[PDB]
Amino acid sequence: MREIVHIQAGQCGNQIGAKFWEVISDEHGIDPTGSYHGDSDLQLERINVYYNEATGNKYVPRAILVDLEPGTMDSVRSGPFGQIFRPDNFVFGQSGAGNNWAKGHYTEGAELVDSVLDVVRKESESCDCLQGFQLTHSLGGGTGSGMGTLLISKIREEYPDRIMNTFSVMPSPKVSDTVVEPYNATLSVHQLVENTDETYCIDNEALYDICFRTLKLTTPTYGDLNHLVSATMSGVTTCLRFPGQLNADLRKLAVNMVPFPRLHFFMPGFAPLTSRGSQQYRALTVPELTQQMFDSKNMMAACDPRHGRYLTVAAIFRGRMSMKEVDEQMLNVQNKNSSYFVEWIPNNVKTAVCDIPPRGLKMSATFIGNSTAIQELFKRISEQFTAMFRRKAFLHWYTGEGMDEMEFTEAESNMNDLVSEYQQYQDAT
Amino acid sequence: MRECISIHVGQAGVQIGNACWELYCLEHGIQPDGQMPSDKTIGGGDDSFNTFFSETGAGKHVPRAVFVDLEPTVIDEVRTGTYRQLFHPEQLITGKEDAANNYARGHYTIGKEIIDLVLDRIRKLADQCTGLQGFLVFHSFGGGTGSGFTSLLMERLSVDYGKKSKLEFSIYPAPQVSTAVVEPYNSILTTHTTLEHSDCAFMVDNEAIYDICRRNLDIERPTYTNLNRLISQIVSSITASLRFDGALNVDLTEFQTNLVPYPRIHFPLATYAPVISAEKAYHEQLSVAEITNACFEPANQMVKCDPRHGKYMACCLLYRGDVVPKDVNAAIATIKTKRSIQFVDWCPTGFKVGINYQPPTVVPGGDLAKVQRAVCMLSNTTAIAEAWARLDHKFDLMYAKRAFVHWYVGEGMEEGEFSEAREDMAALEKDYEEVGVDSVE
Amino acid sequence: NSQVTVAVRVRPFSKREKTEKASQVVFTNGEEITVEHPDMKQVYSFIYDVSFWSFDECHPGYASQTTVYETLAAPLLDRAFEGYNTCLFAYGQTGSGKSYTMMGLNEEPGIIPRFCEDLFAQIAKKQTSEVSYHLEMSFFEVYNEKIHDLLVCKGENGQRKQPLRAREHPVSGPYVEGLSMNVVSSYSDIQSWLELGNKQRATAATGMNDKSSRSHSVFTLVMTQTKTEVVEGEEHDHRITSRINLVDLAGSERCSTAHSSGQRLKEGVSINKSLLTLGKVISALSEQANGKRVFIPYRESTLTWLLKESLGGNSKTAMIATVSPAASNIEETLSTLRYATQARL
Ligand SMILES: CC(=O)O[C@H]1C(=O)[C@@]2(C)[C@H]([C@H](OC(=O)c3ccccc3)[C@]3(O)C[C@H](OC(=O)[C@H](O)[C@@H](NC(=O)c4ccccc4)c4ccccc4)C(C)=C1C3(C)C)[C@]1(OC(C)=O)CO[C@@H]1C[C@@H]2O
Ligand SMILES: Nc1nc2c(ncn2[C@@H]2O[C@H](COP(=O)(O)OP(=O)(O)OP(=O)(O)O)[C@@H](O)[C@H]2O)c(=O)[nH]1
Ligand SMILES: Nc1ncnc2c1ncn2[C@@H]1O[C@H](COP(=O)(O)OP(=O)(O)NP(=O)(O)O)[C@@H](O)[C@H]1O
Ligand SMILES: Nc1nc2c(ncn2[C@@H]2O[C@H](COP(=O)(O)OP(=O)(O)O)[C@@H](O)[C@H]2O)c(=O)[nH]1
Ligand SMILES: [Mg+2]
Repeated sequence: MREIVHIQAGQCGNQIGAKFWEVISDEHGIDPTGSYHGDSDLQLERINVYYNEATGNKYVPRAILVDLEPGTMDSVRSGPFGQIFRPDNFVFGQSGAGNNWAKGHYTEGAELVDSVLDVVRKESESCDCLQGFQLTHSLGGGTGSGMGTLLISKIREEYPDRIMNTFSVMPSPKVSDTVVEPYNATLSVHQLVENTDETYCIDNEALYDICFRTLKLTTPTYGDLNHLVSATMSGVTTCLRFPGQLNADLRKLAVNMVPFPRLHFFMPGFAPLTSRGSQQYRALTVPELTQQMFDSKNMMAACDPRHGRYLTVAAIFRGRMSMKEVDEQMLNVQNKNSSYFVEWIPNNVKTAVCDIPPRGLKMSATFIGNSTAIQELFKRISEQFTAMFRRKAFLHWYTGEGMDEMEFTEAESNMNDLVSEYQQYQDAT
Repeated sequence: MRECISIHVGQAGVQIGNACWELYCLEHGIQPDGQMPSDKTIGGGDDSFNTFFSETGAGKHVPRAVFVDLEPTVIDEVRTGTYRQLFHPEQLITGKEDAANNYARGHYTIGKEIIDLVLDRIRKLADQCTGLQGFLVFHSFGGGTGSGFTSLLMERLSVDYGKKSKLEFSIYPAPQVSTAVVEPYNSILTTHTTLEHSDCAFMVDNEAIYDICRRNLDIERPTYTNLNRLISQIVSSITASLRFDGALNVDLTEFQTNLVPYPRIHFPLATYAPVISAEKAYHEQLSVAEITNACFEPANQMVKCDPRHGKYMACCLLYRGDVVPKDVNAAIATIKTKRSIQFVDWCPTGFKVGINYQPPTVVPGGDLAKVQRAVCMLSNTTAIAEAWARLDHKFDLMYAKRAFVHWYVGEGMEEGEFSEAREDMAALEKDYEEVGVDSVE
Repeated sequence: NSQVTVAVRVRPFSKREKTEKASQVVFTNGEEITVEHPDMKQVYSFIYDVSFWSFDECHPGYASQTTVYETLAAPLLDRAFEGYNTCLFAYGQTGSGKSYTMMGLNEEPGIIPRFCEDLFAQIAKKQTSEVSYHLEMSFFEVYNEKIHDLLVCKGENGQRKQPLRAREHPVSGPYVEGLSMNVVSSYSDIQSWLELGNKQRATAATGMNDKSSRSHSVFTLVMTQTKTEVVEGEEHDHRITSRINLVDLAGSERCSTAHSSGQRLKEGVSINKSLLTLGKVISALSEQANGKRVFIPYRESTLTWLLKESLGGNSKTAMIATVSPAASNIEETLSTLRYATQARL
């Protein structure tokens, strides 16, 4: 019995989780109360991967909500699928972080974290076997940037021989929603490369593009971006819940996709996404999903793989299919598109399959990818950083809560050093 | 009586067994629950054949097999599927966690504290057998379970059971096709042990059977339960002389002698020539000569290696159905007359021959056809070195940079162990050059 | 970036193993150190820059304890006086002849005291008025990727050991936050401080031997060349500094053969990773000299991280392997030699 302990951290994580449980419950047949109203037996055989059990055939989730300064407990509880969470897991405090990595790592986080971990224990020992953790946060703020990473350190100290997946929203090359994004991002990456086995670098602009180009949505809200992130969140952990022909887990997708440890920053994607008009004018086959996956528009990372080389990619398929099609189509990519791959790994792709698709489709997929184009995501912040840190910009709000200047410099070098490990493998040897 | 214990490690072994037993239960006249209606109606015969199925006094029949994968997502399809009331509930799931496609997990850290149950059930099944002569094993070279648990198990069984034939019908990785990017590692470390412990390790490749499934069966979108149904036919053509009658019978202590010249080159191939569809089943004669010649075609090989780039050291031919001997002794002569097929100077005799009278069985929901005769070849070739080197090169490409190695040392492994295994894999691609040389005097 | 130097030293025999009267596998045709099984299925041959033959006191080219100093260690001293940093390693498993070569015994000395003695000799020869030197010593370890100081609080203080942490000055380099190092004046103080340390190296009794080290011991010395006041005013290049690192590493210890779980397995897993990263660093650094654009992975291990300013740049590195000549250790010995080749190429 493999089991995942989800953690929410901040506004982003709370909303994304609120939409993720609304997508896993529907996948398993659970209602807002916790009751079972399914139609198949195969949704309960492995419901233990996310949900605990309870008295009257009810099922409670393993969530640990954390957000210093509330305003969202009301939003989740009042919501449709809010009264299923455990009220003792609604952890929070007052005095919001104020978009500081310090107040969420040093001052206010340090006096909340010891109450957060006390739930993880209470939700970890009850698992027969624990496969890892699943955090959902956003760089740029204070809770997701500081408190989530403090939790990551405290948990990798206690439970090291596990997986700490972390599906992180990142800043963007254009208009942002916060002014001190670069510093928080730099100081988070310094604490997320050393204490993590698999992180997904999600960006919001790549999701606006997915929603305005493919989906052809005219007025997309934040509740439609998360409806895309949840797809990946479910697709990764499907080979634990549902059966298939080539099964998988969070550890197969961490042993193959990570040649060297620091290079665990991945680039996700989901297929088949389409507008309601083009759904009648398309075919659902393996090659359509392959082309829709490897296209540079369906990736969520705000980076172009055509500007780099894939070191290792994955493809967690879902549906009744034929592996003769899958292997052939995944080899065709390496043969045709060779310059977008490296030569010192002979095969660059693996495959995972599950026989149980999504509620309304006949075949879905989910693409993970480790490109060098993530360089371009961290070559940006390190510029913004050294455009501000030079003049000692919005920093008295960081030193004024117990942080020396050296800690800002260290995180600048590591990121840069990381950029020099991706760019090593971007030209011919 | 004659008996054979069949072990099924990993997803590949399980998905192959779920077809192998689907075939055997139908060959012998057994329903999926265990009860046969033939013994009560006819009142005679050993159709409850003791080579694979033990018998209880309640008319039930219990297979001689074990399953283990370190992941319950597979075997739980058996415990809840159509074949649940047959197999013993001791199908050794221990899958609190899977083996992550690394040998280091299937060898020590999730392969220990689990193996004792396996070696206890194997003793329990051997105590029930009088004339045991075979430990068949089904695994895959690629994954952590198939590579690690198998090597943890064979080294134990060679201590326990010792002078007793072991046969590994494994899945060798393909050159181009693959479903993982660590198979160049999990495969070399397995050879370093099974080369010393095993006795005859067959090999199949999914690319070859994919090609077979389009050029002969007319399937453009095949899945794994089509290939596993050919692997089942291979194992049935092998284990038929044990169960049913025949003119010339071939036991498992005969492949070990007539196909293994030196103890380190026990890596033969396998074929099954008539795989013809129900449409092409007509319009065709399907005689002994056609089938025997088709077994020597490169396109019909179930492993990807052009045998014309090498020489044959030995070869067996296990016929099944309406066959006469002189048809065989005329089919082989046409092969020796041919100059594309070569034979080592130290083996002019070459051929082992075996005949059986029970024809094949057509599994419903299937693609194979009804045939009055069927054949399975088992060749030892010096060409498969070219298939081994293809792996070794890959090793040398992703070990000069020490890639994916920290996931091995992180679960109880030394760096030099990889180097030692590569040195062991280089000694064997040299002996294949030694055997291929014509003598001089 | 200068070249890495790699050498091998074979111990004569251990009286403990001599009760078995096992056989000899290692042979030396000058510099090709050949290895042969008792079965003689294959014959391996390894070629290195340097080779020390200490099997028996008959062969010419016998490498006494003296011969390591003038051949490998003395240039490190000669370059430390030029301002360049140096590092020496030591790789071999339990019973190899490793700590015999680092220090030896009071009658047969190793490499540390014979180095630190000639150091003070060349100081007192050049302890003039225009120049005045100052030495400072530190001694730490790496246990499960945690830095500990072997000269602090002596245990039995509520907590067991002090897990210090590494940080990065922007211009000085990596360093340890909380390492009261020491000051020295002559050789006997070094011996006192070092005897005070090695008693606290967090060794552990595995099945193969009762005393087997599970830590990478690091011994650092810092040398300064202060000059005098020039006639025009008070300004003079008196900051010429150098750093000498001497490491005694631990053995690979494969765990399948040595059934070990709980905590020795974690120790082994921490030791095999540091060795792998060290080999990667040395291979990258020796590939950079030959002309190539390669990234040197320092940050993936603590021992490779703290010593970033001692390997790269214009500093010198050196490595000594130690192997047993017996057959019982043939799977152990070969591994060491294979690692040495990865350091040479
Ligand atoms: C006839 C038909 O094809 O209906 C589809 C549909 O038209 C499309 C457009 C659906 C539709 O989804 C969207 O329009 C959409 C809107 C904003 C953001 C993302 C999607 C659909 O609404 C969404 C819905 O998807 C599901 O029901 C899956 O179970 C999905 N989960 C949920 O949608 C869900 C969300 C909240 C509460 C309950 C269920 C899912 C996705 C991945 C993994 C597991 C589950 C389906 C099939 C459809 C409609 C209904 C039109 C698509 O949805 C997904 C995620 O696959 C949008 O693109 C796909 C392609 C489908 O063709
Ligand atoms: N012929 C055939 N091969 C299979 C089948 N399933 C998996 N394989 C092969 O097995 C390899 C994967 O390794 P496995 O040993 O099956 O993995 P596992 O058994 O789940 O054990 P883990 O590696 O720990 O997950 C792939 O390369 C496939 O080619 C199958 O059903 N039929
Ligand atoms: N070069 C040498 N010449 C002569 N005798 C040697 C030589 N090297 C080793 N010996 C002898 O062999 C012994 C080696 O065993 P021992 O010293 O216990 O190993 P060790 O390296 O000190 N322990 P460890 O620090 O874990 O490697 C020495 O104590 C000497 O008796
Ligand atoms: N996808 C998504 N992103 C969000 C949402 N709410 C906030 N964000 C992003 O989160 C970032 C701000 O971080 P924030 O949520 O305030 O972190 P906090 O300050 O610790 O709570 C911005 O870049 C937003 O784009 C949401 O509902 N969905
Ligand atoms: Mg498995």
